[PDB]
This record gives sequence, C-alpha cells and structure tokens, in this order.
Amino acid sequence: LTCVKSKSIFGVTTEDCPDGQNLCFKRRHYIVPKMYDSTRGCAATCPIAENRDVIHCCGTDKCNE
Repeated sequence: LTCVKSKSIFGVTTEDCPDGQNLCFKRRHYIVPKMYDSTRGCAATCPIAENRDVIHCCGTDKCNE
C-alpha cells in the first residue's frame, strides 16, 4: 500500500506503508469553523478522531490524497 504523506502547492510526498500498516488516513483538524489543517499517512488502525478532528481512512493506493 502507498499513501500520500504530504500534499501542498509545493509538492507531494508518497510513502510505501510498512508491513502491518494497510490503511491510509487523512485527518482534518479544524482550527476555526471551515478552516483546518490536513495531515496524512499510513496506519495499522484508523486513528482516533480527537477533538476538532475529522478523519477519513481508506485502503487503496494514494486514496488519502
């Protein structure tokens, strides 16, 4: 599995996930309403949506882009 690790106006980083990490995630952490910072990566289990988080997990290559 490959997951996007960074995606910006400057470039994109893709990671081949290590053994045991067969999910990609994209986490949107909201600072104020309708404004948020996005983090992405591989994961073994879908990360917990903590305070102010919306988290999407998926299982195909670069599905979190």
